[PDB]
This record gives sequence, structure tokens and C-alpha cells, in this order.
Amino acid sequence: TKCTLKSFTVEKGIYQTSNFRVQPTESIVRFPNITNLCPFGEVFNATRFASVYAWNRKRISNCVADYSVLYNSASFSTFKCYGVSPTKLNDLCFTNVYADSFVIRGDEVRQIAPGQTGKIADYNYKLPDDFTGCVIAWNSNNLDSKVGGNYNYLYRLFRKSNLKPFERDISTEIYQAGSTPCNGVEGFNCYFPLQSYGFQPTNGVGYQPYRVVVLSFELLHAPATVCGPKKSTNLVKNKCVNFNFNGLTGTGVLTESNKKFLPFQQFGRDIADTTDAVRDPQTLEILDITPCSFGGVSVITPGTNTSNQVAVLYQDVNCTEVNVFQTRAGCLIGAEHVNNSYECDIPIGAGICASYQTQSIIA
Amino acid sequence: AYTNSFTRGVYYPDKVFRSSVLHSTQDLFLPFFSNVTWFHNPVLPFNDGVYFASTEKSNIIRGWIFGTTLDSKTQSLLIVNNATNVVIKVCEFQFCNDPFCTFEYVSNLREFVFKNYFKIYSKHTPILPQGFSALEPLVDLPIGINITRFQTLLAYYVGYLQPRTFLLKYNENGTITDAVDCALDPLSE
Amino acid sequence: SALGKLQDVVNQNAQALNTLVKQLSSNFGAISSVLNDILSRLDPPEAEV
Amino acid sequence: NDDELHMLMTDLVYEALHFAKDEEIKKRVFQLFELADKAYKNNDRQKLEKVVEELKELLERLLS
Ligand SMILES: *[C@@H]1O[C@H](CO)[C@@H](O[C@@H]2O[C@H](CO)[C@@H](O)[C@H](O)[C@H]2NC(C)=O)[C@H](O)[C@H]1NC(C)=O
Ligand SMILES: *[C@@H]1O[C@H](CO)[C@@H](O)[C@H](O)[C@H]1NC(C)=O
Ligand SMILES: *[C@@H]1O[C@H](CO)[C@@H](O)[C@H](O)[C@H]1NC(C)=O
Ligand SMILES: *[C@@H]1O[C@H](CO)[C@@H](O)[C@H](O)[C@H]1NC(C)=O
Ligand SMILES: *[C@@H]1O[C@H](CO)[C@@H](O)[C@H](O)[C@H]1NC(C)=O
Ligand SMILES: *[C@@H]1O[C@H](CO)[C@@H](O)[C@H](O)[C@H]1NC(C)=O
Ligand SMILES: *[C@@H]1O[C@H](CO)[C@@H](O)[C@H](O)[C@H]1NC(C)=O
Ligand SMILES: *[C@@H]1O[C@H](CO)[C@@H](O)[C@H](O)[C@H]1NC(C)=O
Ligand SMILES: *[C@@H]1O[C@H](CO)[C@@H](O)[C@H](O)[C@H]1NC(C)=O
Repeated sequence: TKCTLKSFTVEKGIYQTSNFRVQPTESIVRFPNITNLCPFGEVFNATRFASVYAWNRKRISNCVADYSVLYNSASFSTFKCYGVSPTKLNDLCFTNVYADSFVIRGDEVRQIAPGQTGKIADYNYKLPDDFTGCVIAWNSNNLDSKVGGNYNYLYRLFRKSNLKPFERDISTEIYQAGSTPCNGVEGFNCYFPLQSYGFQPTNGVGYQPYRVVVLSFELLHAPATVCGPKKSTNLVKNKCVNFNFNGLTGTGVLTESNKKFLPFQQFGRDIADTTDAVRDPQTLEILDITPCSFGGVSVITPGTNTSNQVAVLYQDVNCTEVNVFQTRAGCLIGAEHVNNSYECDIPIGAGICASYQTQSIIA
Repeated sequence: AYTNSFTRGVYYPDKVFRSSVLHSTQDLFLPFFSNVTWFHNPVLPFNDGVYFASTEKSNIIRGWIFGTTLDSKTQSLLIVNNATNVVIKVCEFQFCNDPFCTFEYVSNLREFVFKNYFKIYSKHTPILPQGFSALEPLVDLPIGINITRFQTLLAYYVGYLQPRTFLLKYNENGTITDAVDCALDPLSE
Repeated sequence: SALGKLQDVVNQNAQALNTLVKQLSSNFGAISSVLNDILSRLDPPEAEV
Repeated sequence: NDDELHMLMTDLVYEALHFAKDEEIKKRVFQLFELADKAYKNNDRQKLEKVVEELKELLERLLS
């Protein structure tokens, strides 16, 4: 009270000095019985990658995605994430993840990013400015390069316009550079739009092949199917806990509800769009979520000119959660509740007042 | 031949439980009192999404074809209800002029909504009849397919969805029991 | 409607609270209206923005 | 190396066209590409190097 009022001498009255908050005692985590591991091995340890002009988009779903396997392998030269930190990928759960697989030169790796330009960014593989996900790449000089040159990897050099985000153009129509039609035939100012990469084991790093996998992560108002390597814990009810339900997190007290969710509904919201119910992702029971109690803390004091004894009111909150007197205004501790009705001195609320009398604080 | 859609074509826009509340949502819905084409086979436009309904006793309608060419060449989405289940494929199927792979999945007034990934909502009720009900999602198909036209495989009605604003009324049990089309008339506004 | 003068006060105050609470769902240019989600995705220097 | 040089050539072609504000520049760059493409296919190192050096000067003129 003295610090709140910035005074050594405190006058008689009731002052709000702080906030009471019930703290969580444990953290409950629940996931469905998915023992499937996400097929990253089929992407990262694949024997063949697609050409950049015709990249391979594989969808990942209904599996456990352990990203420590990739992140901490140190087998990658590039691991750049946008909209997400690479160290939190295991905590997040996604509606899906897309793995876009292709081969480019080492000097072109910088083009695989939002906001970038260049023949790859513009004609082969375009990422949106608001791209969310991680770009992972590694040197594949000992995999794709061949002594006589590996020419099985194509890229687009010519196009009529730039690509839209995630647009895949695999047309082989002869590009018209000049004023006359090509009619599908190469010749004067007419060129096949795709060029090969001359990948050789003796190339300098800029010209060595790199295998690139772009993991696009979708975080939408929809159920996760791709979820990190987290264990489920026991369900705890009627206590203040932290929680995680398929990536849905918060702090609160959970109780069994009488709400009837439709067969397709996973969670509910109140009239102000605040989550107030969840379907446990294991037993499929519906629980209500109510926030852990909190309220202002007020100090009821006689002036420090008379006494340094104080009583403390915890607003709203029950005495079972915090001379203990439960009243409508909150839980009042330190004041003695008496039968005798006196003229009001320090008001508390809901008809209750307190005073210092023959001496101690009474309510 | 056209009929009055009345107040049909409403569905749960998401998978969130709500109750005793009026929720304002922006999505593709069949506009209230719009016209639906009455068929009693052809390839029809898909547009933004499709409202489909049928009234059958013999249960002749079996499925739908969705795509851009519906003639090999590229991928088409084939959804067929046969015997005890529904088989869904996205192969480069060669279809007949009169019909009746990257993804495969296996699962009276019947209302359906087909919209773009591709989601399917439906409602089945005993007895285009006037009244109100909401359709609910029964399958989510995570398919990267371009759909501009579709064909019905064997009376039925076809309407089209629009980016229409709706106010939906959820009852105590979280069921949508009523709705307002915010662009139908001044009173609804 | 006779007591509308008292009801109007109740409605205005209740409306003010509903308006305030609903603002928590707004992004204000952020990647998410939910603070807990921002902190579950981004590292400190990016989350701060 | 001829393959590294070919890759340099196509990088220069892309950039040279990218900054080719006028049409005459585009025409010259396309001609240079075609000559390099033929030289590459026929393993003519000197013609391929010549085009690359010419493209570098062309691009420098466009940028500076
Ligand atoms: C889906 O496929 C159709 C073609 O069946 C695409 O429509 C064409 O788009 C081009 C480019 O704008 C136009 O020149 C053609 O005239 C259109 N044809 C028709 C029949 O409309 C459509 O753009 C594709 N959609 C997506 C998302 O890929
Ligand atoms: C790829 O193979 C290596 C073999 O040493 C293994 O350590 C790594 O975890 C594998 N990556 C994936 C995604 O399976
Ligand atoms: C998970 O396994 C338990 C048995 O240990 C079972 O009771 C529960 O219903 C299963 N849940 C799911 C989603 O498979
Ligand atoms: C406050 O303390 C002073 C002594 O410094 C005393 O004279 C005065 O009467 C006291 N007032 C009250 C209300 O206790
Ligand atoms: C406090 O909790 C008890 C149950 O243990 C309940 O009977 C009582 O009414 C509660 N009081 C308040 C103010 O919530
Ligand atoms: C009021 O007096 C009765 C005895 O007559 C006692 O049982 C009750 O606890 C008293 N109330 C308070 C707040 O002390
Ligand atoms: C439906 O079509 C008829 C013509 O057959 C037309 O008169 C009527 O106004 C149309 N109704 C709507 C809602 O478009
Ligand atoms: C339905 O057709 C599929 C082939 O598309 C077949 O595999 C399935 O067994 C058939 N089911 C019944 C019940 O006939
Ligand atoms: C909710 O379901 C119960 C049956 O458990 C039913 O009696 C009640 O009328 C339903 N409420 C509404 C608003 O339909």
C-alpha cells in the first residue's frame, strides 16, 4: 500500500494494490493415438529429386512430425524459417505440411525465399511474400553430379511472364523471342524454354547441385493432422492447469460439461469468441474451460497514525482458492466478522464495512 | 425449369461449437430465394461452388464428376456412392459421353454442398420443399484439383453459391435453427 | 418501455463491454490476434514486433 | 569449365533481359544467347567464352 500510494504515511481507507491470480500446478497435454511417423525420410533421403521447373509437391498428413531430426542434424547448409522459429516446430501442430522437392545450383539457394527475384524465383519456383514455413537445403554434389555431366535436371530460362506463388509451369511451348510466330519450332529468335544444368563432381560450390525441400506450414482455424513428437499426459480436472489439445493452448480449469458438440465439432467458443470448451483428443469427451480465478487485491487499513495492522480483500475469488471471512465482495482475510452492526467507516462492498475497534480490524 | 430455393443452402461454416448466439459469417452460401435449375446428365458450370439437392424414392443418383475437361487429359474428381460405401478418386479418367492417380479415399430429400481444398456438406431429411435446416460437413478432401465444371451421375436441383454475408442463429444445443441473408432485402440488412 | 431510461443505461454499458472484449479478436496487423499463439511460433525478436 | 561457363552465360542472359529497358537490347541479348547455345552444343569453348564476356559488358552498361 505504501509503495502504491508512494507514501510512507498511509491514510485510513481501502486501497487496491495488486492482483491475485491462481497459478497452474501442472501441464496436461493430449493427442490422438497417432503412431505414424511423417515420411520425411522419403523426401530428404529420396534417391531422386524433381527438376526445379517441375517441382514435386508432396502433402504430409495424419502423422508425428519430429523436426529435431532435421534441425539438429547439421547435414543442411540452409535452414531458414519464416513466420516460425525452427526450434518451436516441435511444439506447433499444423493442418498440414507441404514438402516441395527440387534441385538447383548452390548460387540459386538464396532465391528460395519470400520477396526474392531471379530466374528461379520468377520462372520456376515462386514463394509468396507472406510465406510461412522453412526452407531446407544441402549439398548434393556426391549424389546428383556425374562425371560426364548430369543433364537430367531442367530449369526454365524463358517465359512470357512471372509465376504466381506456388504456380507450376511445365509447358514446353517454344518461346518467341522475336516478332514472328515459332509454331512449336526452334530457330531464329525461337528457343526451347528449358535449359539443363551441367552438374559435375568437379564444379566449384556455386555450380554444385543442392537439394532443396521447402516445408510450407499451414496454421488455420482447422484441426491439426501433422503434430510434433509430444507425449500425452493424464487428464486433470477441477484444478488450475496449463493445457495443450492438438496445439490448442491456454491456462485454465477444466471440468466435465453437459455441452453437446456435433460429431464434427472439435472445440467451442462463447459469445465473445473465447474458447470455452474442448473435445479431449483421446477419449472424445467434452470439457468446459473456465479461466483460473483472479481479482484485484485491496488492503483495508486503519491509518498508519493508529496501527500497522491490515486486512486484505481478495475480490471475487473464493477463500478456498486464496480470521477468514467469505463475503459477496470477495475473501476478506485478517478482519474479524462480528454480529454488531456499526456505522460504516471503511467500505468494502455489498453491505460490508470495516473498522479498527477494541484493538483489531473487524468486519 | 426453375424453382424457389427459399432458405436452403445454409451450412455450418466451420467446426466450432457455438450456442445461444447470433454469429455473423462471410462465406459461399446459396442466396435466399434465388433460382435453382430443376433437372429431370448434362455438364454444368461449377462457378464458386455448387448447391445440389435431390428428391428421390428410387435412389437413382449415385455420384458426381468434377473437373475442367471431364475427358481424360487432366485429373478429374470422381465421387461415387456404390452399395455400402463411397469411393473417391482423382485419376485422369476417360469418361463416356453418357456416364452412369494422386488421391484415393473410401468412406427422401438429400441436400449437398460442394465447394473449394474441396469440402462436402450434406443433410438428409424425410418428406423443392420449403423449410429450413443446416447442412454439416461429412468429408474433407485435401485435393489440389482445379474444378470449373461438373456432371451428375444417375429429379435434382442445382444452384450456385455466392460470397454472401449471413447471420446464423444457434440454439441452446448449438444447432443452426434459423438464418438471415444480409443482402436479401432492407429488412434483412 | 416505461423504465427505458434505466434499461438504456444497462444496455449502453453492456454494449461498451462487449465492444471492448471483441477487440481482443482483432489482429491490428499482427500475424495473430492470440498472444499465446504468437509466442508459440516466433522467437523473442520477431515476437516483439 | 564449359558447364560452369554455360551456367554463367544463362545467368547473364536472364539479367541482361531483365534490365533490357529497350527492344534493341533484348534483341542483342537473344542473339548472344543463341550463339552461346550453339557453341555449347558443339563444344566450342572460345565462342562460348566470347559471348559470356560480351554479355558481361552489356549488363554493366545496363546497370551503370
Ligand atoms: C482451371 O482450368 C481452366 C481451363 O480448363 C483455366 O481456364 C483458362 O485460363 C486461361 C488463362 O487465364 C484462359 O486463357 C482460358 O480461356 C481459360 N479457359 C476456360 C475454359 O475458362 C483456369 O484458369 C484453371 N484454374 C486454375 C485455378 O488453375
Ligand atoms: C536420413 O538418413 C540419415 C542416415 O544417417 C539419418 O540419420 C536421418 O535421420 C534420415 N533423415 C530422415 C528424415 O529420415
Ligand atoms: C487410444 O487408446 C485408448 C486405449 O489405451 C482408447 O481407450 C482410446 O479410445 C484411443 N483413442 C483414439 C483416438 O484412438
Ligand atoms: C496522529 O498522530 C499525532 C502524533 O504525531 C497525534 O497528535 C494525532 O492526534 C493522531 N491522529 C489520529 C487520528 O490518530
Ligand atoms: C466456495 O466453494 C464452496 C465449495 O467448496 C461453495 O459452496 C461456496 O459457495 C463458494 N463460495 C464462493 C464465494 O464462490
Ligand atoms: C451471530 O450470533 C449467533 C449467536 O446468536 C452466532 O451463532 C453467529 O455465528 C453470529 N454471527 C457472526 C458473524 O458472528
Ligand atoms: C426465376 O426465373 C423466372 C423465369 O422462369 C423469373 O421470372 C424469376 O423472377 C426468377 N427468380 C429469381 C429469384 O431469379
Ligand atoms: C464399389 O466400387 C469400388 C471400385 O470403385 C469397389 O472396390 C468396391 O468394392 C465396391 N463396393 C461395393 C459395395 O460394391
Ligand atoms: C437439446 O437436446 C435435448 C435432448 O437431450 C432436447 O430435449 C432439447 O429440447 C434440445 N434443445 C433444443 C433447443 O433443441
